[PDB]
Amino acid sequence: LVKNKCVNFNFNGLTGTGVLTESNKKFLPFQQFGRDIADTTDAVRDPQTLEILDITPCSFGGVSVITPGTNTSNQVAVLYQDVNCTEV
Amino acid sequence: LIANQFNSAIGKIQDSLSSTPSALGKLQDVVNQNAQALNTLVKQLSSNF
Amino acid sequence: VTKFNGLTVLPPLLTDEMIAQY
Ligand SMILES: *[C@@H]1O[C@H](CO)[C@@H](O)[C@H](O)[C@H]1NC(C)=O
Ligand SMILES: *[C@@H]1O[C@H](CO)[C@@H](O)[C@H](O)[C@H]1NC(C)=O
Ligand SMILES: *[C@@H]1O[C@H](CO)[C@@H](O)[C@H](O)[C@H]1NC(C)=O
Ligand SMILES: *[C@@H]1O[C@H](CO)[C@@H](O)[C@H](O)[C@H]1NC(C)=O
Repeated sequence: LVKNKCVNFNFNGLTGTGVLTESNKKFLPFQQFGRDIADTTDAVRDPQTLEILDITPCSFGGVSVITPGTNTSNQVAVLYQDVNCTEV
Repeated sequence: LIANQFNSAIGKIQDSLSSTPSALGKLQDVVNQNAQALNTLVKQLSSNF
Repeated sequence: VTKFNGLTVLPPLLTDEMIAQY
């Protein structure tokens, strides 16, 4: 089991990819899948243990180049939108 | 008298905003419409087409 | 007043704090 790291997961056929963390939400004993309002997988119970694992999508976002005019300078700054830069 | 009427009017504005659930109807409708459009867009993935 | 499948919600440039300041 790998958690807090983006990984391709296949729990009996979820065949999805994302970042898995410990879940405080309490499933029902018969329930396995998890879903949000928009009907996308949001949590899966571990087929081996009682633990519930959230599924957050692998961090993505646009890359914006922050530059002054090329006449003024040639230095640029890069913005990774909505991304924690522990994982850039 | 004008000052008291002004203060009481603002107080009544505060109370009427607090009471009526649909006071901010326009803003709530804008938010609901945007969220509903996004929800429809995401739900459209489930369609076989 | 009161689903990440390629959707990004860009934050407003003026935060509510500076809108309140204006
Ligand atoms: C059940 O799964 C856990 C996973 O950590 C494993 O340690 C254990 O050996 C398995 N079997 C039993 C009987 O607990
Ligand atoms: C670069 O060009 C812009 C637009 O023509 C101008 O406003 C700016 O002053 C220029 N900078 C320099 C250092 O010439
Ligand atoms: C980025 O991750 C670190 C990990 O400790 C966390 O403390 C920080 O709040 C995160 N940043 C954002 C914007 O979520
Ligand atoms: C100003 O008048 C209002 C009445 O609407 C009152 O709520 C507030 O306490 C007053 N503030 C003062 C007297 O400093």
